[PDB]
Amino acid sequence: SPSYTVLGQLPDTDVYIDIDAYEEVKEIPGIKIFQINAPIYYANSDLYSSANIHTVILDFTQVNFMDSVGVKTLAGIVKEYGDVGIYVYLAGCSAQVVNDLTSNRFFENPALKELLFHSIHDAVLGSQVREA
Repeated sequence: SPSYTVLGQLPDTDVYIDIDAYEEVKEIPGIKIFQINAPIYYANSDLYSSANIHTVILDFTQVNFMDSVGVKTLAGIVKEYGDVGIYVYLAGCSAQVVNDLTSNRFFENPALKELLFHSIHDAVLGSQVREA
């Protein structure tokens, strides 16, 4: 899909890249890592289309800002996975993106600040142990 890319881990490293870019790159069981490549309502439309995972990690490294519609869309993804016990983490948001999330009430509940990680690897380590 052009709107997201599934990422895997280069074995025994903290490097995460397109699963199809290199043969030995491998997804981590229990985690889905998607890099956002277009505004989130495109990826969200893909999500709806295909619809044992404990965590979904969204890599925001390509995202430069978010609009109000995008924030509402993301808040619904996080809510709906959370309602079945699956955490959605946001990896690599810039300070501007977090400002946009904040302005659009994504953190009305401050607990949602615990979904932010600087890197994909930090989010993978953060998924190991947490309130179930």
